[PDB]
Amino acid sequence: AVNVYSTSVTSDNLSRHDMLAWINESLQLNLTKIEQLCSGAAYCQFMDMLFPGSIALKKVKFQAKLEHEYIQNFKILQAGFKRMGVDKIIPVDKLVKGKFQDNFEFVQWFKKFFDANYDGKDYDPVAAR
Amino acid sequence: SAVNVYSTSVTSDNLSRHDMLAWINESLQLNLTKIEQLCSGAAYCQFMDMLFPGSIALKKVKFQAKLEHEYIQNFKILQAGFKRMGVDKIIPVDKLVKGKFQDNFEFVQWFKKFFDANYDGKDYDPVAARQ
Repeated sequence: AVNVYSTSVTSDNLSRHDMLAWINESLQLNLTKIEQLCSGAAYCQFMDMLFPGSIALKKVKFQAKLEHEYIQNFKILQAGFKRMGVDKIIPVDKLVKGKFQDNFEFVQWFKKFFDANYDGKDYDPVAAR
Repeated sequence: SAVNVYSTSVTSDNLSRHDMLAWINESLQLNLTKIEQLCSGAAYCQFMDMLFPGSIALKKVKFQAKLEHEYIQNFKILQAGFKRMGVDKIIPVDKLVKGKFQDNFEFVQWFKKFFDANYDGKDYDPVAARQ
């Protein structure tokens, strides 16, 4: 993977509205709040899109409702990060609590990471699920 | 009294977000970068002062508002202006002050149409007004 740091030159940050548009349009989802990224499932799917085979897709819990399930999804994501040489520590313990500030900070970074690595490949996120 | 604007009124075309910010910024001499920043209610209050001088308690508007409760105070000033001028529009204050884009964009589209139906072309110095 191409790593993204606080010192990297990136595009402007997105509003919460435009960030949710990116997630929902790219993955054919229906999130209404950034806090919902606490489940880790969308991140797992974006890793599948970026680097097919990096993520254990069959193990991701796409309808997770409980914190321990969120943690399972994030452990899948961490394993994908390790596989791809991603030098970002994921603050899993914080994210899964569903607080806006922590989740918004991480998604801003993740979108920059995504944009640095996406090759434009076609992807059917419904078919993938 | 104000000319009211409804979904059935014939109006100008809607503006893009960038064109809407340019209107607010140029007219009030502000530097907003996002539609969501209209959550503070201050720009709407000043527009009412421009449209109908004396309609708004201008001295009570919080132009440097940073916290939600101050946003609500500005919107209550606006609601009082609307009542004074016979404006029939319900302001969705709770939705606006949270900075939600869709709600703020929908409201400002209406507000610009309302403004254009009512503006008489008077001179207005928005900086001098805020001082």
